[PDB]
Amino acid sequence: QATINIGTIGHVAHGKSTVVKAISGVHTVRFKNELERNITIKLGYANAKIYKLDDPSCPRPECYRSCGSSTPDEFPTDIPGTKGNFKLVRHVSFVDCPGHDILMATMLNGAAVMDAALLLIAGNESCPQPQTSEHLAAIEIMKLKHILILQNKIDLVKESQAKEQYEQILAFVQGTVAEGAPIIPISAQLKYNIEVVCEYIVKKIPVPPRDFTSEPRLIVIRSFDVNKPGCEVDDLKGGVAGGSILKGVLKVGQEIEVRPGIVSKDSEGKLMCKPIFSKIVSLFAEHNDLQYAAPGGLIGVGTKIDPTLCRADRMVGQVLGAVGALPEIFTELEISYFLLRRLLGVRTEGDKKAAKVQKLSKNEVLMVNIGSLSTGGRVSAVKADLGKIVLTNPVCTEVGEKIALSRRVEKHWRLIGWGQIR
Amino acid sequence: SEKEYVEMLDRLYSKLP
RNA sequence: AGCAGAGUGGCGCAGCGGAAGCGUGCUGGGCCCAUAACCCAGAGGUCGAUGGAUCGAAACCAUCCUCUGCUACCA
Repeated sequence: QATINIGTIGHVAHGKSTVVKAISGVHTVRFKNELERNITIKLGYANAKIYKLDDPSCPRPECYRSCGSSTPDEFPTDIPGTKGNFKLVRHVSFVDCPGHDILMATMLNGAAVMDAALLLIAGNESCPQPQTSEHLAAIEIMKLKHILILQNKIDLVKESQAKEQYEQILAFVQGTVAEGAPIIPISAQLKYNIEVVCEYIVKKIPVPPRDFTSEPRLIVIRSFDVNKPGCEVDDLKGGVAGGSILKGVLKVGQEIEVRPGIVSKDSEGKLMCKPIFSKIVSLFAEHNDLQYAAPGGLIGVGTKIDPTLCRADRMVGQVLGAVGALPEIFTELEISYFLLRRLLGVRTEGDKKAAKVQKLSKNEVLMVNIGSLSTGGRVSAVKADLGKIVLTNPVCTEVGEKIALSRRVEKHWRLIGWGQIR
Repeated sequence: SEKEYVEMLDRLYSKLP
């Protein structure tokens, strides 16, 4: 299954497929083929098995040696050991977030259900690069600090440039946790020092305490239909949710409720929403059958919902509770909030436009990323430490946790501040 | 912090031309 | 992946059991002192593939082949 969710976030032009296939062995993929124009801009999924020969390096199935195929310029070979079967240490899960700035709201959502991260830095561009800081800050807000910085694209980048970049990032982030996070330079054109990464992810990132006894909550981020185009009438199936569970052991045959709900017909107001109920058909993770779905892992829960809800990606950031979950489904919400004194996620060589942003004005639409949900809503009352927001589609608030608040600076939204629900 | 980096830098960059 | 379209001369592209068409270039010659437009002949044919029912498949039938498109992505 899975034990931890390590995320693979990283700004434009570092190469995703080479690094993702080295760590998991499962390709990051989704629509267009044209696998991506540059680096993956979709929310990729992948799981993997991490075993040892009693060595800090992680074998392949063929554990005698491993000859890469990253480049035919030279032969990159590494040796994990010699063969006689290897001991399974754990089953790991990844969360490949978008690597592009416009997709920030999606990157936030996907990130918010991980248990650790890997900041994929690229040495090609600017030294205190916008997105590195954006990522790091969001991570410390959500409730994580289990980060391993990875210098992913320094294959042709000289050692002065690459040294200056790690220095400037680590010096800018002087108020964000990063001093207890290692910085592992690797090759992505010769897959070198990959074996030492395997030692790091088992060290810096154990399994955090998971609450089995507590009531099941599944947060769905990806939508999958298994009926698909060309289905037969008596080959009928349910609709499958790619979600991570962050609380409770969800068992097979259990009934689960999707709690933001669907709005009642001919509503004259903003209420009323009614949750949808679906019975769990199957609990699939990796490529191995399971009867349980332990928390701390990203699992494909097939449920008895019908094709229309899974025919496109429409279940992004929905909260699912088993069953008749107590969590309130607000339509208008009381945010406590604070703002950054800089504009996060933007800053170029001329140092534009990380200038301090003006105060929020009422009746402006802002993206409130609450939980893994992403709703848009307008601010109806605006006091400094008390704003009232009215949301277009209702938000199930599992706990008052955190929020991330963004404002439409130009073409798309950009992160301005965070806070906590009251 | 930077020990992790420099150890692996002298591992990596010795194998470059 | 399933799905709407296509399979013809270089290109455009008629056509359907008793027929490889026509448009455009192609090349020669004529008219005229000569070219041009024009006219004539010349030149360009696995009609995807694999067969079957058949007195005969360019035509029926089934499959395979391809690009053109769809819910937009299918653990």
